Amino acid sequence: FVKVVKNKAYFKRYQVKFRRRREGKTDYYARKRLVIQDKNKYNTPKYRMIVRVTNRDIICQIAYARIEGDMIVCAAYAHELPKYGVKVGLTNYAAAYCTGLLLARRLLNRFGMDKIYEGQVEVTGDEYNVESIDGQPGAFTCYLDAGLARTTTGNKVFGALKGAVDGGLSIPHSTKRFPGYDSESKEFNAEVHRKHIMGQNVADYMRYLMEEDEDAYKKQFSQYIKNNVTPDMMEEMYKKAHAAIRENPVYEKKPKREVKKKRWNRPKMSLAQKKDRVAQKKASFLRAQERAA
Amino acid sequence: TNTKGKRRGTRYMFSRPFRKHGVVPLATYMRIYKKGDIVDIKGMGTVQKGMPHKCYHGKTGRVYNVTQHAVGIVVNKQVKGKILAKRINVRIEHIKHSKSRDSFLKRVKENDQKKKEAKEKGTWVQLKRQPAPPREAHFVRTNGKEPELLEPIPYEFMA
RNA sequence: GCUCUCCCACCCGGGGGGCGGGGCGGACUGUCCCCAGUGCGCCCCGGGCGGGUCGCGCCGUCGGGCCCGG
RNA sequence: CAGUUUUAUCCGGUAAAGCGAAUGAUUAGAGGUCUUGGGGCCGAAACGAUCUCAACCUAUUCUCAAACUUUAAAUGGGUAAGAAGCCCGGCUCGCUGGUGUGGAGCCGGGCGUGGAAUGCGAGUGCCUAGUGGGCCACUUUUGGUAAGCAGAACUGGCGCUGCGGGAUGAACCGAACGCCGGGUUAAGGCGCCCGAUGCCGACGCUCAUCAGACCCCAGAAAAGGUGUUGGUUGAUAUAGACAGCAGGAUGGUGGCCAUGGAAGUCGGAAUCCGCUAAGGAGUGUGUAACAACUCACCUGCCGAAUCAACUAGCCCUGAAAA
RNA sequence: GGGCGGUACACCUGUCAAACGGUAACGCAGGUGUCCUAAGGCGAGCUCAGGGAGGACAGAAACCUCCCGUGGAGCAGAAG
RNA sequence: GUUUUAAGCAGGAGGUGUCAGAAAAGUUACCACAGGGAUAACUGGCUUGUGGCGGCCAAGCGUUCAUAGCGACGUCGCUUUUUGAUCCUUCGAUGUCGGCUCUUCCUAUCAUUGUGAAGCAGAAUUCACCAAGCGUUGGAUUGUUCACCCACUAAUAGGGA
RNA sequence: GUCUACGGCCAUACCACCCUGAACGCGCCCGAUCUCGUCUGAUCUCGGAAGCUAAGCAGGGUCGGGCCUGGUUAGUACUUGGAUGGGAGACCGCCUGGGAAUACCGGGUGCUGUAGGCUU
RNA sequence: GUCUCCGUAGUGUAGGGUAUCACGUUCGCCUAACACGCGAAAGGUCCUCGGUUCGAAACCGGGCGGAAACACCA
Ligand SMILES: CN(CC[C@H](N)CC(=O)N[C@H]1C=C[C@H](n2ccc(N)nc2=O)O[C@@H]1C(=O)O)C(=N)N
Ligand SMILES: [Mg+2]
Ligand SMILES: [Mg+2]
Ligand SMILES: [Mg+2]
Ligand SMILES: [Mg+2]
Ligand SMILES: [Mg+2]
Ligand SMILES: [Mg+2]
Ligand SMILES: [Mg+2]
Ligand SMILES: [Mg+2]
Ligand SMILES: [Mg+2]
Ligand SMILES: [Mg+2]
Ligand SMILES: [Mg+2]
Ligand SMILES: [Mg+2]
Ligand SMILES: [Mg+2]
Ligand SMILES: [Mg+2]
Ligand SMILES: [Mg+2]
Ligand SMILES: [Mg+2]
Ligand SMILES: [Mg+2]
Ligand SMILES: [Mg+2]
Ligand SMILES: [Mg+2]
Ligand SMILES: [Mg+2]
Ligand SMILES: [Mg+2]
Ligand SMILES: [Mg+2]
Repeated sequence: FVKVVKNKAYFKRYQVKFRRRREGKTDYYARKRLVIQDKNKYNTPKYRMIVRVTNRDIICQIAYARIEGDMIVCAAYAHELPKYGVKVGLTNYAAAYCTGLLLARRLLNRFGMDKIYEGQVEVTGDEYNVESIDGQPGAFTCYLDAGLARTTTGNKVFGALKGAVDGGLSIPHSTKRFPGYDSESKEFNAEVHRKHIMGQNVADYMRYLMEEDEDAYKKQFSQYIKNNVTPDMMEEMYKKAHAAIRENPVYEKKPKREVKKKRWNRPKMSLAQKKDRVAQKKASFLRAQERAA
Repeated sequence: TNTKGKRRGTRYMFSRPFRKHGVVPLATYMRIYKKGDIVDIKGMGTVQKGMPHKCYHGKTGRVYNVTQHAVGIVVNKQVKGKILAKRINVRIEHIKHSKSRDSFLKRVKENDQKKKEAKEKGTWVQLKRQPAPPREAHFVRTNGKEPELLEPIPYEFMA
């Protein structure tokens, strides 16, 4: 026989936390550093670069911050890839670098800095910190904002980082957590990173799964083989991402057929019905009471 | 002979209001503060860096300086008879705007609206604020019944 | 415009009721339901309350307009 | 410009209040399973059963707080109330930057119904005497049993200053001063000292063998009284009631078991209804007991009362100095 | 009154303080003349006291596991 | 003019706890001067806790019976003959303990005068009222105020100026 | 009507028990070659897609607690100024003006100022 | 004038998980009986109530009792 600890005097002295911490999507101690602008700047916005990982999808957005809630300028989803010809393994490191490139030259095709500030065309793996150009309008910068994903050594977020940088954005970084870093002697290779970019570690399953057993090649490759993709088609697309289909970056949001405006959620039971229910229950309990006994 | 510490007699003053503890909300910071604006000062116990001395909690002044994380400010104080004009350097948490100037900046505009209009009309529209005058003679209609006679209650010991 | 009580009807003049009554859609809960209670949307009719404003005629000033005007 | 007010605005944790809200203190019962024990208790054992005292849980209840608080006044503390403002062009920048972005500073032009109320001439700049032993009251307040004691906050006074009144008086109440005529008043006062009621003054309470008589102030109580004047609640009024010049109270029994002898007149669970305007095994005297008597409760003759309780007003006791 | 006895002789924390600030007495309850290469400076990761239900020797209290768990723990010392 | 040394300018350290910072143990009854009622020892003042005195209430004691006489736990007052508290007046001086002698005064009355109640039969004794005109002693020991003891007596009551 | 990043004091948004959930979505779920880590491939990291409505999810429900606002308590408590107003004193009345808080009884249970994809 | 110890079988008395000595005193051991010497008894509100505790008499006060102390300088 113990004391109930959720009393009235537990609910009176109980200040709730913030809504995004109750729904645990965020961090305010990691935001307060990233989002404020120094007061001698006077309404000069501070661009951050959101990267979100979902279990079937990748999201890459750009946004500064205001008092009315932080405001998007340019979004880049990862299921707009099968326009271009990558249909399977939609969320690997390769599409994490392809999306950050689609974001990069989307923004450059919304500001008017396409031909200037190209970035990298080839795919090598080394540092390409993009320097600004004298006389011309200056470079573009945006600070990263990963969030709640431990940035250890080999994350898919950084592939989107290397994509937007090689696209032309000027993001500060250092090659210490990229696939190819030796944690005992501190050097860095490029080809291990380019073996990890194009899809060769994904490919090697065309042996360890194609030889040793054949039953598991159909237990977990059931959409490559349905879309008729062999393990040698690890191929370039980036000239298609570069050329001209950011004149529809937004895909031209599709028109909206007129909806019936029908409802799928039962509305709130009113007052003058909740005052009527307990008269039914009191008369039913008294007419099923006095009759019986 | 009391002491002369930094935070004498501030048990209830730097304390947080009831059920408002915790994290400083993020629309306190990203508001903009120019030079010339009028600012009241309220202390706070969370961020200990850059507190004001306890004798400014409530005063109101204007800005002369803006820094990386702080603004300078000019206030007035009364020391043993005279009045000193002194200046401090306060971090952002301990600071709000004052809305005292705003109903004047709403009445400068309303007056210049009431002046640009109807001047070309040759009209003479009243501009000065005039205090609440003595109220007008007015009729009271008692349709039908009579006023209700009151009665002072006889005493009884309530307790 | 909003819509309580004199009173109105379901029910025993009153309480309960009221904004009532009529037609249609959908939703609702205890009871076997009938029930009836509610209740939103759409439409019609009845009923009083509440002043604004537009207006009317009549009564009401040892009234007001150089104490209007002939 | 202001020892002030109004209209807008923020700040504060005091008096009050509150424990069915936290932090601490605390009284009494109520339902439960034992959550555990010390003993009854049947028991070769029990939370089996136990009286439970008891703590334990839940809803309730009695009181509290300078170093405890959810709420939260009154007075009170800063700011703002237009030309030192607004609004249009434009320039420079080596800091800030996606973008002449972002700011700041500059040359120019345009706009006066003076933008709440009331009152008043203001601004700065030199040299410098005296002082640094302080006191009282209204409220607010800490130590102390208390002090014409000690110690702080707000305003005002004596000190520095007299004048009419308080019989007299450094501070209280009126009022602040050049020398003088006339008038009127303030706090106070008008039987005489002593200017003024030598009013046909108005309405009532009060008798002391210690009456009593005007802010600070010079003295006094708890409790008492059929001394009196008002008041309050119910219970007896042509319901002869409320005192008494009044007609009388026991045939069963002479109670039961009782006192040696007691019949009511002595002891005991008891205490009734039966012609009963009247039961009491007597309120009582008497007698060795009764006999003989009266009475609680009841029956005769006349023209308006009782019980407590406010100390409710004055008066008295309470109340002893050189 | 001096003396013997104390430190109100430099500092800080609550209270007296009369709701800004300031404010006294040999007025209260208390403490200091230091300690630390980490108990300083960054970053990742975790969440405490107490309470329940269980589990070999295990008991009032060793360790493990599950649930509730707005600070009831801790932050070198006095207290906020 | 050259080399050694010293003096120079700048920054830390060597400490003053009476902590805005002197280098410092006692006594005078053989004592001296400058001053103070801003500051003690007497009296007097305002106060009355302690001391002394008197009330109300009524559980019990009292062979029985609360209140003839007494009164528990509780509570309201006066007195300045005890000690304390304070520091207002006097330190260019108010002559400071006791006793002898000598007048007067108060009453909270020990005895005497006149009267009430008793657990008052008489004799004795306790209790209270009006009441201070009249009395209230002789001696041993101690510096004594205070105490203690022997006798007588009507009684050997208490104090102020 | 949903996903991403938010705003304000962050409760009208919390907690407890129930229930229905169309399509796109979010998620539990399938696994351990790839220098990601652990005593442990559960957590963290990666490569995935056969299969399905409990899910801080989403919406409604409780004569719910809790919270948010309104009446009562109350012109009560308190209080700035003043009086030769009582009273032995304690403290209480008056004029002048300001003026609260619980218990108790009622109503509400997320707006979304928000930008990008989406019941379309 | 009040602060410092400490109270415990009949006597006096040793000391966070039991109430302990020495003597007082009943029965039993060696002996030739005697003394000395020895072993088992009774004996406890560890001053009277409330809290710390899983368990306190030894921890905490409030309190009643006794004893031993102190009051200096006209
Ligand atoms: C010091 N003496 C005393 C004689 C002095 N010279 C003079 C004298 O009378 N002195 C004494 C006088 C007063 C002083 N005293 C006494 C009590 C008191 N409460 N306060 C004082 O000041 O005490 C002194 C004391 O004797 O010691 C001797 N050498 N005897
Ligand atoms: Mg208080
Ligand atoms: Mg004095
Ligand atoms: Mg004084
Ligand atoms: Mg004067
Ligand atoms: Mg003067
Ligand atoms: Mg006089
Ligand atoms: Mg006055
Ligand atoms: Mg006179
Ligand atoms: Mg104040
Ligand atoms: Mg530490
Ligand atoms: Mg000598
Ligand atoms: Mg000599
Ligand atoms: Mg003196
Ligand atoms: Mg004297
Ligand atoms: Mg006394
Ligand atoms: Mg008797
Ligand atoms: Mg003299
Ligand atoms: Mg002389
Ligand atoms: Mg007498
Ligand atoms: Mg929605
Ligand atoms: Mg369909
Ligand atoms: Mg509720």
